[PDB]
Formats: sequence, structure tokens, C-alpha cells
Amino acid sequence: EVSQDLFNQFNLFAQYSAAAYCGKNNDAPAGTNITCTGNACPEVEKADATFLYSFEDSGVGDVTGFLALDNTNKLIVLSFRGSRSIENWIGNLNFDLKEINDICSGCRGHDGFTSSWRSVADTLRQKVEDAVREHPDYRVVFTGHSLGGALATVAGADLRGNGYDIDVFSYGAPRVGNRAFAEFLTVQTGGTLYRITHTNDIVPRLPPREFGYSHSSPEYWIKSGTLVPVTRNDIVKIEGIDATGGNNQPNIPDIPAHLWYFGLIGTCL
Repeated sequence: EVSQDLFNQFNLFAQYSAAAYCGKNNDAPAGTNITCTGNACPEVEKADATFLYSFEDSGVGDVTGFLALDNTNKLIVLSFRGSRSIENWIGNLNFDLKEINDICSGCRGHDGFTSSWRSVADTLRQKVEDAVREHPDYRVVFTGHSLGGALATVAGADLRGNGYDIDVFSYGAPRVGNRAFAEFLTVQTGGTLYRITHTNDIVPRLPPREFGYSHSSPEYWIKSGTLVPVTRNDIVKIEGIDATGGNNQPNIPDIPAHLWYFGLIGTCL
């Protein structure tokens, strides 16, 4: 159900997302080869991919990630790590909205996601700008898993428009705000958001719609199970804001489903 070219992209960026968690890169010197433990990011190691800027517990909501240079794939990748211990994050998750009129008219988004990014926006926007300068030809891609999918989606919605297309690839990210914010992210030009979901992952079901939240469209749903290899025939595109029968279905959600996106993610062997 999706193309090989999209599958390969989905795969790479899951690993850039898995590398946020899986070591060396929570803070390591610039220009250094990006590497993971326990086979989390072998397509990243295959490339000439190095760090530009590593950050850790930055900003108000403690944002951890790395900005990278990938000369093989010709990318400029800004990756965000989800929470260090996710089970707790989910449970402690507050559903408070807060306005974000600077991103889009009449848009409210998750107050925490929104304030954390808002707090590192200027340093990170800056760092992304110098990379664009140095490599005008390179594709600018934001990505993250979980909470990092949120942050990469909120940073993508906010930085697009300044002359460089921003592609977002988010893995099991939670909803990020209201219908209007959903509509903005569905149609916001200057980049494509690839909201990737997996079977019954619980994170995408949060925060609930009942608290004023909506999802972007479309959705790329992986149907293979936890710990099952993913192929191009296991992903199906699902169209419609708040669409159903992809992750958003009435059955019992699950945590282990959240840690398997193409491979192990959100946790390091």
C-alpha cells in the first residue's frame, strides 16, 4: 500500500528518530559520525551522517535531540527525542490547550508541546538556518518519535515559510492541538508532514478528541504487528481529519505497539 520510495524514507527517518534515544548523540562533538547502540540506526550509520549541533535538556520543557548533516542522502535533519521514560510521560500527560496564533489563526495546541518548542525555537531556528546556508541544495527534514513527533510537528508548522521547505516525519506522535491546527497542518504548504502510526499504538490516541484535539491528515498506518518487520505492503494511507480505521479505532490501545516503528524505538537494547 505505499511506494518503495516512500517506505525507504519512512524507514530512514524512524532510525534518525531512534538515534535521538540511542546513544552517543544526546551530546557529542560536531562533525562526529552519528552512531547508535544495539542496531537502532543502521541506515544512519551506512551514510556519511554527522552532527551539527547536539542538545540535551534544553529550553523550558527539556528538549533533547540532534541536528544532523547527511551528505549521502543530501539531508539536513533535526531530530527530537521523545521522553526518557514514556510510560510515566503518558500517565502524567495533561490535556491543556493554549493559543498559538503566531503559527496559525485560531489555532490552539498542546500547551506543553507548544511551550517547549517555543522555548528552543530561536536557537534551533538559527542552527537550521546556518545549515541551509552551507547546503542550499540539501533537503530540510524534521523528525521524531512520540513526544519528539509532537515537537517536530510543532517546530515544522512554525518554521515553514522562510524560503525552505520543511518535511516532517513523526512516529507515534500524539495529537498536537485543535481542528484549526489540524487544518493548518493538513494544508500548510512548504513541506509535507508524514504522520506515521502503528497498529493500536496508544500515543496517537492522546490527547483524546473529547478534550478539543484533532489529528492532521493524512495518516500512514503500519499494520504489521509488534516486533514484525515492516514492508511497503504493510502501510496504508488514510485520508481525512479525525479519520477512523488506522490508529483511531475503538479497541484497546497498547504501549509495546508504540515502541515498534520499523524497528525498536523509544528504548535502547
